[PDB]
Amino acid sequence: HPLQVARCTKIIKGEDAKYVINLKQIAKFVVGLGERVSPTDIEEGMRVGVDRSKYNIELPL
Amino acid sequence: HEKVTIAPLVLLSALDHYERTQTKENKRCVGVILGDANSSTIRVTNSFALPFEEDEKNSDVWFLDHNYIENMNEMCKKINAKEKLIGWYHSGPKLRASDLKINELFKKYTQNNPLLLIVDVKQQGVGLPTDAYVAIEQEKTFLHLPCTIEAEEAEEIGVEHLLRIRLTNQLKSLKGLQSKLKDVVEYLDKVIHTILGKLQDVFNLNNLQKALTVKTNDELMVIYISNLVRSIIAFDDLIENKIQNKKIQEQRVKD
Amino acid sequence: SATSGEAAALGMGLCMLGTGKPEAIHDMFTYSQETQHGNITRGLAVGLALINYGRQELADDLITKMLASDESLLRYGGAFTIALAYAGTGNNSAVKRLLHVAVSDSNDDVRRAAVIALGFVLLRDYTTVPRIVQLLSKSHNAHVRCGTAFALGIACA
Amino acid sequence: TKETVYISSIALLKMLKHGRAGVPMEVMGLMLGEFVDDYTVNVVDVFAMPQSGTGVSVEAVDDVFQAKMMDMLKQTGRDQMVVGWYHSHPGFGCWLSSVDVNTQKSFEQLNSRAVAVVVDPIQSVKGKVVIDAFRLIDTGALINNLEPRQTTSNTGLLNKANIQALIHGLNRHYYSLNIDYHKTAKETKMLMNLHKEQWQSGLKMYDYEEKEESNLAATKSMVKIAEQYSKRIEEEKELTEEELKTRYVGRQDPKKHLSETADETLENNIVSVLTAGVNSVAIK
Repeated sequence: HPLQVARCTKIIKGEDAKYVINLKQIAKFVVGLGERVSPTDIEEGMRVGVDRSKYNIELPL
Repeated sequence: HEKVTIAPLVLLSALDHYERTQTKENKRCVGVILGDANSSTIRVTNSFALPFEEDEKNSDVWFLDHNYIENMNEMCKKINAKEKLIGWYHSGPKLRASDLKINELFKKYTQNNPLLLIVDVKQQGVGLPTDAYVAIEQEKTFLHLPCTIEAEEAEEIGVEHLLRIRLTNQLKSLKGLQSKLKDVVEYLDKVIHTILGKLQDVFNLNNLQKALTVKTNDELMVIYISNLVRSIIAFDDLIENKIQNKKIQEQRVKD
Repeated sequence: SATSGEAAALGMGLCMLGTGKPEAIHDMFTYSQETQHGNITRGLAVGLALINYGRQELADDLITKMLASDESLLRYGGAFTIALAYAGTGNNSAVKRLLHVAVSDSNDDVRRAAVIALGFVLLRDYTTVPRIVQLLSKSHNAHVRCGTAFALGIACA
Repeated sequence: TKETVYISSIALLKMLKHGRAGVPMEVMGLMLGEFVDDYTVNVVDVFAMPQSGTGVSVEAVDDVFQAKMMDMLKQTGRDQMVVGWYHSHPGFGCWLSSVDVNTQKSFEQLNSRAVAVVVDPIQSVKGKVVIDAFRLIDTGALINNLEPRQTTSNTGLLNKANIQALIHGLNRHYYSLNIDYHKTAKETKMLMNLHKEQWQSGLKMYDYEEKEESNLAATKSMVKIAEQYSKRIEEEKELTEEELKTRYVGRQDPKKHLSETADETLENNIVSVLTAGVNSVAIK
């Protein structure tokens, strides 16, 4: 299922299990602290993505 | 010098602990002010009470827990980081001998000069229901700093929503000489000059204005010149409205 | 009690109608300032208004205590105390007191309850009723027009 | 009747102080006191909680920090019953807090009459002091007293109410908040005399005397310009109208410029008289 835009809207949790990587020019974010791999759902599932800009350590999805 | 700025949040908070604890005249509620004493402007953004017990039989007997002092100051840091220990406040109309012995307690954890505050629930006479004083030694020497009240934008406006000159100025000015006269007579019989020397400095400084009396009347006439011109402008509208009122009456007769 | 206790204050005032007794005046008034409840005070305020009927100047002792209190709940029912005692033959000083409360006080419910009490005094002569509420019929506050509608309809019904 | 929240003097000021840090950030607190339905509703003391990494959720409140603080409520006379949990949020059109969902549903289990308070403006401050809340209903809460009849409920003309993002549901069921205030005789005596404009008080004579007199020389020159532009407007007003009819879309022409020549004149003369009486008052 191709998805060319991976972004959330006003999602803040905690510290850990926050993520919300935004590819849009406004409010970009990155996730550090080692490697984190999830089988299906990383944070919100669904729109989780990377596309053209690789953000840090997350390959798998 | 320095000035004490008491926010309305602090003044109203100290009045709440008095009624809820059912404090009578035999007890005085003690509390801790929080703010920044570093600059010349001392602002208190937070206040809280403490389990204080007063004993009138012995002025050297007071119950204060230092554990609640350090814990509450540490737990309230999460709200604002600008809140530190600048001093403490207590209740009661007067300063007794028990207040002098408790001044050296908070001085251990206080860097700058601590600040003392007296909250009066009755507010009997003149203004300033809350008086601020500084504790410093060379013998304890207390100085009264100017007491002002300034709050944030939403705090000052919020007071106006909850509440939705010349004669008063002359009454308090006359009582200033009556209260000063009683302080001199009582001090005269108490000794039988240092305290009266400070009052003589203010009392001494058409007596001295005789040289400026001639120039004062000339300036008062110029002020009346502007008032006379503005009065004529208000008089022209009265004749203009009188003619305008007839135009309405002329329409009522024809119609 | 917030339900049955309110009817107790209103139920006693119905048996106390007429001249009444001075003992029930101080007991019902002191209990209002002792225990603080809105419906109980309104039950006492209406109750203290019912216990005084046709007393006129004889009820001025209780009326003064209601006007001196800053509580809006006591001043809400204070107009009905003047209305019932001064009902029928009116007094120039009593009417002046009812008109003075609706001016100085900023409470919308008290200004409304003050002008409604004017109808009970004017029940005999209804010619001056529409003339008093005519000036109050135009105002910036919405609650000013509220009380003038019923007070005009009490006598003219 | 329903429960009409009465905000005390300290209850309103602490809510603005707890949410003082940041526009986007958020805090919480606990309302206290004891009250009975059909009138009495009161909040005695309020206190905040530290901001966690989860924002506002069921895990936001710290029972360890709450239990350690609760023991301090008893010795100070501050101990009361918890009537609810007040929060602070930047606010949205509907559901002002997107991270707050499962809190109130866990709060209604302990007490169904408990509410939650949030400060709406948060930099939007106006001076009507519009504050928002939420309370869940779901099944039940009916077969009881009259909730809507209290204050200006039974509404829905067009869609317009409050923020107008709500209509019927609001958050849930249209709890219909009612915000009033009640104070004792001592608290009302304070803010009346204390709060006016600023503090010169207790003596008005010499405080503003030197400040106003020093600028009186410049004030005399500035009030002259205001009169210069006064008659110039009235001169051109009657010069261009030979008709005395309306083609001029002038529906009220005169009263605007007449008040500008009156109210301004009425403002400038009274400040040069009433202040002049106390500007000397020297006698001996």
